[PDB]
Amino acid sequence: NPENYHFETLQVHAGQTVDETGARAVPIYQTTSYVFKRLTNPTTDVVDKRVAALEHGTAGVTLATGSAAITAAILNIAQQGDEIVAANTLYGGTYDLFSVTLKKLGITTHFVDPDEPANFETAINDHTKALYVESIGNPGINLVDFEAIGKIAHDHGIIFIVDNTFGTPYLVRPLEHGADVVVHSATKFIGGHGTTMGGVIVEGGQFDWRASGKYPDFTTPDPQYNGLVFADLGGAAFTTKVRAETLRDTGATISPFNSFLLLQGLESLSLRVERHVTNTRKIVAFLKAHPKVAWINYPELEDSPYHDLATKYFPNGVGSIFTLGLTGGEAAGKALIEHLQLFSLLANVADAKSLIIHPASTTHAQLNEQELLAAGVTPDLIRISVGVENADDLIADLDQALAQV
Amino acid sequence: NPENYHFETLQVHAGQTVDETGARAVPIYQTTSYVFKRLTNPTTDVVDKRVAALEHGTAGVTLATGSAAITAAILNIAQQGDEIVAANTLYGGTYDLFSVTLKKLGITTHFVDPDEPANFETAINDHTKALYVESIGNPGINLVDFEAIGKIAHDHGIIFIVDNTFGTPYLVRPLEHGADVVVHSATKFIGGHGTTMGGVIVEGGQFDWRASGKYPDFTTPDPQYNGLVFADLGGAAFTTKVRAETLRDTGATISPFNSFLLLQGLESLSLRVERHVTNTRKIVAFLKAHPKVAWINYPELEDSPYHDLATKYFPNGVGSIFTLGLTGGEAAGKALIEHLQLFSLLANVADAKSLIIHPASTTHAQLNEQELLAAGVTPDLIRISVGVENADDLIADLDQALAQV
Amino acid sequence: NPENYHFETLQVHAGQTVDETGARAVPIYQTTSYVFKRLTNPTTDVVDKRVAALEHGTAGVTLATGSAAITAAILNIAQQGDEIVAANTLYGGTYDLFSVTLKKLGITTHFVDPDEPANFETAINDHTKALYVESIGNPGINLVDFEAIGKIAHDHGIIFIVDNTFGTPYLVRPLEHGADVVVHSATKFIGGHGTTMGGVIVEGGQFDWRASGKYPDFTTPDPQYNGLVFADLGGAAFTTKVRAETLRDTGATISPFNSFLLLQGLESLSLRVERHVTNTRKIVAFLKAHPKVAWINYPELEDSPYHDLATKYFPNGVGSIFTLGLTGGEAAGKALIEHLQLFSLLANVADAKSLIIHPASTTHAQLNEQELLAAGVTPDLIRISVGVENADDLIADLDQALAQV
Amino acid sequence: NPENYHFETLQVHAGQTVDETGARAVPIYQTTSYVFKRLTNPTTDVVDKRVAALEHGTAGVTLATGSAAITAAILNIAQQGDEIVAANTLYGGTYDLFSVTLKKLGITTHFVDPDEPANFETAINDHTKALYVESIGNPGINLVDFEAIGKIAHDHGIIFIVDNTFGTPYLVRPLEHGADVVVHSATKFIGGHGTTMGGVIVEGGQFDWRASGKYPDFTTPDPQYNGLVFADLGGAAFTTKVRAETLRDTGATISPFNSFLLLQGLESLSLRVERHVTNTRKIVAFLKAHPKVAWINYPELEDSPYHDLATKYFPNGVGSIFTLGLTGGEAAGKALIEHLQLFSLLANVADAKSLIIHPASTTHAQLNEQELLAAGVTPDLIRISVGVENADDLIADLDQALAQV
Ligand code: PRO
Ligand code: PRO
Repeated sequence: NPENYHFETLQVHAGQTVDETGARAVPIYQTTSYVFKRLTNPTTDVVDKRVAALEHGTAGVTLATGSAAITAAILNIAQQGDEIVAANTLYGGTYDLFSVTLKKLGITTHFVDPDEPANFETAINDHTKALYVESIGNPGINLVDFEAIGKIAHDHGIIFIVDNTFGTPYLVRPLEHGADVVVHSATKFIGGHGTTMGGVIVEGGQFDWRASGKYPDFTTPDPQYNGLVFADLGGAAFTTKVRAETLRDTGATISPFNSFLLLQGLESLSLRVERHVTNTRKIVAFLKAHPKVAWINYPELEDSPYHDLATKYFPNGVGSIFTLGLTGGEAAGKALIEHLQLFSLLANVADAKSLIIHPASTTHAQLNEQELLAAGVTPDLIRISVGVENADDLIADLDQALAQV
Repeated sequence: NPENYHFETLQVHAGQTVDETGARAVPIYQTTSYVFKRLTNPTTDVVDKRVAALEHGTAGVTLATGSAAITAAILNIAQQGDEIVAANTLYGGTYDLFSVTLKKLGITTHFVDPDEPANFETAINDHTKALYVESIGNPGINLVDFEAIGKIAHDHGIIFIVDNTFGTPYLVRPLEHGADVVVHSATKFIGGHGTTMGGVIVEGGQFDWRASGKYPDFTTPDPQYNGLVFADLGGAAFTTKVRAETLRDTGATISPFNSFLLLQGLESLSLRVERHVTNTRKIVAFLKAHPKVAWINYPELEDSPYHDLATKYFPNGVGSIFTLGLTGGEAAGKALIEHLQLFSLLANVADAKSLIIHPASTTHAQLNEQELLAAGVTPDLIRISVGVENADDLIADLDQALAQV
Repeated sequence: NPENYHFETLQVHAGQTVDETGARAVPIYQTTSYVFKRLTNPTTDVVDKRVAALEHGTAGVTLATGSAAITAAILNIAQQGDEIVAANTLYGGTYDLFSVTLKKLGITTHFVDPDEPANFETAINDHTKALYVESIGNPGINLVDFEAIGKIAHDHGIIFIVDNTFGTPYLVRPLEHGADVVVHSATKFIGGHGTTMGGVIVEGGQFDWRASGKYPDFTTPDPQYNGLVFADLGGAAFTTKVRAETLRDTGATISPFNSFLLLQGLESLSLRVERHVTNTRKIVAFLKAHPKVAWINYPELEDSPYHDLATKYFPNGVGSIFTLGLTGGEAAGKALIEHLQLFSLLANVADAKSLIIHPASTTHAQLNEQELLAAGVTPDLIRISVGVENADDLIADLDQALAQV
Repeated sequence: NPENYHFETLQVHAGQTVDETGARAVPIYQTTSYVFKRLTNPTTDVVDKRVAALEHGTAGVTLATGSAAITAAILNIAQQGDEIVAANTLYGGTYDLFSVTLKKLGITTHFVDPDEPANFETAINDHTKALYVESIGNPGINLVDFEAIGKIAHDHGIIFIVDNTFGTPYLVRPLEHGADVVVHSATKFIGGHGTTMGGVIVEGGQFDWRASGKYPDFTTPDPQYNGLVFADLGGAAFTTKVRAETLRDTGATISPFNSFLLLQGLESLSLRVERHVTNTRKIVAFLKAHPKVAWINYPELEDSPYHDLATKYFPNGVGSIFTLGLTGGEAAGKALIEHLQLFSLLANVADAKSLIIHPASTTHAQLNEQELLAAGVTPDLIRISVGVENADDLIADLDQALAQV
């Protein structure tokens, strides 16, 4: 950011240049190949650089989905015999990736209670290659002490990876709080409209591969690449290795059309996030005062166990996804869904449309109470993802539905 | 809007249904035909209904461009021998349409000073079929008294057409202040990112064709449509006639791809417009106080000749396009452009990126001072279209550029 | 075409160049504007040039639809008080355009029996600005003597316009047989898959505007174009005027997305048309010999009134759209449709999927018998559009359906 | 294929249904989620079913790229400690995948000479989970005895996987000749125009998982899917497991937009492949008679050792990619490229445009001659990918270039 632009200017402009035609919008390079006079796609290139700029990182790379970005970030530093230490409050898709697919390939993940950063240090051994957390947990809506976990990682010479999907770089930039790599499911807030899948890896460029000694593939001349040393790429070491290795081999590439649509959502990102957050604050204030609401999980509430972490790390708010339970338990939460007119029942989050789900009667309908709890779910649990509709319309819809339960 | 929803809910939801797949986003029906078991495209149909709902109209129809939407609106009610009374401050593209293309076809337009609504009535005769104005003039940034012009039209049994491109329905809804038809170049604020062309016509549904008697094509059964009387369609009479006649015959149809991108922009429309407006207020306040600014045309300024109209009709602000002139006149305006690094030099408006133009040295570089004046431009005139970048960055760009002129 | 490339090379390469990125595919320039340093979109520009090259023309211009292309081609040379002489066997949409929309605007069209070229001559007067035909008429599937009609137009110093939608430039190039302008509904064969609307105008560059004297708007310097004389643009005179005038004013622009899809179809154009034709020859042969078929209109049949025109102008065949009647009349035609499993019932032509329609029981169902024959339709008439499925499969579908009729 | 359609009918129709709107083309479901009343995309679903039908398989699944399709097919049946026996004449990208990314994850691949099928049996042990070949090798253009290799695989209770990218289902259907799984880079011929990446996996439904014993993950109830036994899904077992496991976890999903473009290329697939082949036959015949051509690898040549495999398995030809060497060696090859006007210099294959590359002076320019020989490349080797331009134009281009060499 040589120009010292603010967030809103970067989300509209960063990474974008004007080609020979003068086209003011980024052209969609729906091409597979380039005539020899490029390894990367000129549309996706803008996404790489823009998301990196917004996270105050040094370089980025974009993939088909959040899952593919997380997969590539782990495979970039971990192989058979290596280990990861991860928060045990992970999104279900990431937990399945860690506990099934990657485990089958010789990578062991230890899951720890992230409420105490020392739980990470306990699980580190000579095989650990990264610590892994999410900025805002799902479905616990729990926060973590980025700086304390990053210090533990760095004292042991290993990198700290944060999935910032729920936060977006507008609410928190984990690279400035101890993380070395940030990943996103751009499918959520970055795209903004429930249309387009994508994933992004951003590196921060402040991790000394050579001082660490635990990443020899970064410090050793790779004859596959004419003796290139990835650590000599500085702030592009991690993402160039992804590009040159895991992405080259396994091909979870994003379509240029999808990149185009992510660029459009990036140009309005903070405007939408601000309204997501203000809508959520109003909705949470209404629900917390409602006599039929038994509990709410939103870390910005003064009595939340995560309130101090919210004050420290989330000065613009803690996003627009939260959970709650009604005094009528599982039956009331089921009945609430049925009477809502504006909230859509589905399993996704971070649409411009408000969404709601009662996992115990839908996505987790096969599980008993103990199995539900193992997945961080209770029979009364309801998750809400607040959209950018008019907040008074959303509150009236919740108000009338609560009157039915 | 039976449930009585606010603007922001409508921009996210209006016109959109969930089909048999449950898909939460509107599919892109890139199809030319439909198996006989519909007449309209299901993607574009959402645009039709959403923009109509936002203008508090009864029905809408979408076309390839604002130019096409304006052309179809006029041809819907005017043929050889008919007349139109329009403001003489019209956008140049619309002026060329009226004074060249439609004049060749036997439609005569009278251009009157819109500052006094009585000038419209002076030009009305027995062949007049509509009055036509823009919500906010280009490049005069001039306002007009909607309700006074509408009463003149309706006292003479003719409809009032308003191009609301520069306002959007978030800043003014002309159908609530005497207009019968609103047209948009959706290319501008509705799309929001300078990627996608489209035009929209919305009707208000409160014009009595039969009582007027001046539109026999709306009141007479047509054997082409098997005895249909367009006036019997009530709030869909005007747009159905466009669909059934001018659009069917002349084919300025929008791509379903473009409609999909317009829907995306609609879902963030008020969020963007609000930021356009707050950015513009800040920039205008900074320019009003700058020693090298000689004048500024922005109707919200208390000393503007249009300030009363702004307070009457524009309670949320008067948009993000304005003009100014510098103390160094033509040469200073010519020099300012070369020194700006964030604003983009081009002839468009209403992008997410901030734009500027000094017409006398670019688009109008070939005209002498008299020819310039005939086009609404002076040698010193600069036009700015404010984007949604951070306002401090934009003000800093202007400040460092003004320092060099 | 300086290096004298053949049709198949041009459909893959013509108009396409490699930009600074080396992208081998044409990027999609989904942009509304260009930094001032442009009305021509770089994606659509390739369509312009490629279709013009395939028709052996000098310049092209692309619009939203075939209807828009036809409208602009007529408005480009005809205004109020002017006249057109057209075949009375026109596509229905074109008939409606000429007889309703353009008539309302002072352009009079006389419809003459095109079977006799002198019928065009006898309708010419001092107001006539063009002769207009289609290469293959619909629903009659009738051919016309291009060179005879073209000589007539030129002896009177007016242009000859041919709608070559049904032919494509692969089967006939009317600009080589007396036409001055060719228009296409690119929606049909050029796109090839029933997904994408567009229209194209191609000029031949062999008409002497000055020697004619009947087109002063082409030869007088125009002050709103800095004294430009359109005739001085040579083989780009007609399409530049459309671009600078009718298209500029009325805005029937094509989306860059649609242009990109038309380029894809063009790259397979002759391969698909060849198979359309061979499939149709096989199917017509089967139906002509079938005891339940009463008559078939396909001009390549030796007993057709049009066979001589087919041999002269259509050495590669006469397309894939034909009509037929069954011995069981209307009832048998409608039962045929009911029993078919592979043909799709709809009103379109030139999909990759085979299509069929019985107009008297659908698109013309509320019309008596004098009604229909005025529209070239009889109660028994069936129209088939042959796709590129396997010919044996289509014949087996026809055979099993006919067995039940 | 319940009604026994031929290839050309399937490539137009298979997998496609008409929804409630009647839309004749497949809508683009650019959506991330679906309201609960899955997440299989309805656009991509048509690709899955169409490619499976064309390969005469029972089920398919589509991924972001061919690389991702191959990755998922291997991970579907191999984990840490497992082994693959592949031909040593692999596409370079696939060699890198097996030899780098997968080897790091505990999957060992043995590479054997595929000219002798016994070489596959030699390398089989109790860790082997599949045999892997390409239908037409690169860059040797070598063929393999599908039935012989398939018998070895099944004698050992393991599956046989064939990458049919170079063949397409039009030229050979390995599932009918002993293969159990066919993968495609749909980026190449299926897309057809160098615009759109994709990969597809098709299973044949004939492999008895329970009888084999070597795939316990297919026969054991999976608690992650409520006791599902994947083998119980019959001819959907392999691809459902990919969908539910590897693709779920690692997320190399295809964009609905890319699926839409693949559908369009499928509707013309056999038409393009036929022209690719006939062009290549003409070009190879010309090159083989040319005095400056020292050697040509094309399996259909009468002196090719692969001629009998071409006759047995490729009745419609052996594709449009081949290699040759010139009498002037490396310097002559380099010069040929510089003088060609129609062939595009780049590293890809199977565009509609003809493509050419001389690896020794471009992609592998940094390798010495014995590094070259490791990759099956000689200093004189040229690879040509023949497009669908006019064959005489292409022959003329080759002739004038050779004359300067
Ligand atoms: O403003 C927005 O958020 C949308 C995103 C896609 C195009 N415009
Ligand atoms: O026919 C074809 O090959 C192309 C593929 C994309 C659209 N049409």
